[PDB]
Amino acid sequence: HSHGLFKKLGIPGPTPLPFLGNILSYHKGFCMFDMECHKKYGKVWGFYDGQQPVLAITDPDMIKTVLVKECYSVFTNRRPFGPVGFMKSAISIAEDEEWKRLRSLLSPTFTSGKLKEMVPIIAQYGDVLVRNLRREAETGKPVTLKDVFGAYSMDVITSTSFGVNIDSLNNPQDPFVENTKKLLRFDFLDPFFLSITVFPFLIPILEVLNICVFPREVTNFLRKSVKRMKESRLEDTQKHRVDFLQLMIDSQNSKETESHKALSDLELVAQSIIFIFAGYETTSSVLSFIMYELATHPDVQQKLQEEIDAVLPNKAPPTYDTVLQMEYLDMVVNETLRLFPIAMRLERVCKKDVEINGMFIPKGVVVMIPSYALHRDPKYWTEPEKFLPERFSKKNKDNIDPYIYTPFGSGPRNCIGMRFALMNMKLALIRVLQNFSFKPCKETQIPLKLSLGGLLQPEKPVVLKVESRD
Ligand code: HEM
Ligand SMILES: CC(C)(C)C(=O)Nc1cc(C(F)(F)F)ccc1-n1ccnc1
Repeated sequence: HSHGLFKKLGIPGPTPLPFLGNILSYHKGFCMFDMECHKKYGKVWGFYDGQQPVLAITDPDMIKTVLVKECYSVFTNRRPFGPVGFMKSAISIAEDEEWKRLRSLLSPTFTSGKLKEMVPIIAQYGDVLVRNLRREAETGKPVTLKDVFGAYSMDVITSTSFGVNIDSLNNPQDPFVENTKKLLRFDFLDPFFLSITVFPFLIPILEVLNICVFPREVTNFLRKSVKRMKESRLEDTQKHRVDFLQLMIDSQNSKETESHKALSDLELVAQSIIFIFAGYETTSSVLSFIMYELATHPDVQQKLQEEIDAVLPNKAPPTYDTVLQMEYLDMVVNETLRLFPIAMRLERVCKKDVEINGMFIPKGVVVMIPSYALHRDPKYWTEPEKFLPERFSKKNKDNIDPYIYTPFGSGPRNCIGMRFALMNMKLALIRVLQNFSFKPCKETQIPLKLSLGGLLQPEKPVVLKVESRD
């Protein structure tokens, strides 16, 4: 049907099969498929997710035109991916004027001033993470990275979102923990999402049956939990709060909002759920990738510890202002996010026929930016498969195009939790690297292989040795 669009436009790409399209080439994952297409078809190519045409662009000026210049007019929304129910109101999934209103109401929640008031909360569980790591390091047994960092990530979320203080690693069956730990990333290559891709006409059938990709038992638990909190926080009003929930509760009074608009009780819960979803498995994945590189590159881990002890002597606790002063820490995070951009791709839907930078894009075509393929392009990065934090030093960081290196996207629809996630991971790294040093063991995959699913995660869970400093 549509499997002749890119042929008439003179656009190269893999030859699509009927019904399926190009989904069969996903057997090596999204990342490998983008790398192969880039090497075989050049600067632009086209493929099909079932019937949906997708045009991949690599020109930085063209990427800027899609993500920045033509955002509000042409490339405003992301691709609909399945039955979302009321989670259609999540700012990541929202569309058109609905997204712009949510982006206006939610942007003051993520200012650097509001984050600084959240720093003492995040640093508290950095000390909790250390204590839980001291107990495991004294056993001498190797530590699974996803477990200790998923627990830290969960501790920060429950406290920064709703002011609920739990030690997730040691209280694993708290009803608040047991449900929030079910908010796992979406494997768009699993049997269900592949079937939704081949049968996109079945999505309206699943929506009327109230079938949601998010667990309905988990969403109901949070909708009732937020309701009880909003009622309870109306009594204990004199306690000044700083968590994400109260910033959204206060923003529900349009008379005190800079946008002169108000948040819905339905929308507020939707963002609270998507904030947990966006921060839980993502923060632990990046922190695990970082610690793998530091352990497999002891010179980088030592130099990072030397900078930390220089900025924070005598195991001084990390603060907001001191984390910004650590540049090699910023270079370790940035270089890891280059090798592992967990978003893999950036997508926008074309709302109307447009010709940008000398190329005609039809209406309804999903324009995709291959972040993983561009982060490892040997044209822009020398020895791209190597972990070299010096690429982001103050000397060479100016040679980095903001549209080739897009770990948090770009434009008005960039990651709204970029500064928070950067501050959260850095606070964890400082406390962890102050007290510990991470070494490989025989059960560590020294040549790290990545999973072939739809998630940018290690094939085998990263496991390392923890040894106490002094
Ligand atoms: C280190 C972890 C994270 C990474 C690598 C990351 C990366 C990204 C990327 C690549 C996008 C797509 C932007 C684009 O389309 O241009 C995005 C969107 C988004 N992220 Fe994150 N993100 C992270 C953590 C978080 C956290 C913790 C939150 C919680 C507040 C969050 C909230 C969002 C939201 C709300 C959007 C969509 C905003 C929009 O629709 O305008 N992210 N993120
Ligand atoms: C695995 C990864 C990183 C690709 C992902 O989980 N992305 C994502 C998807 C959705 C949605 F599909 F449900 F719509 C909402 C929010 C986020 N997100 C996470 C961090 N920053 C934004």
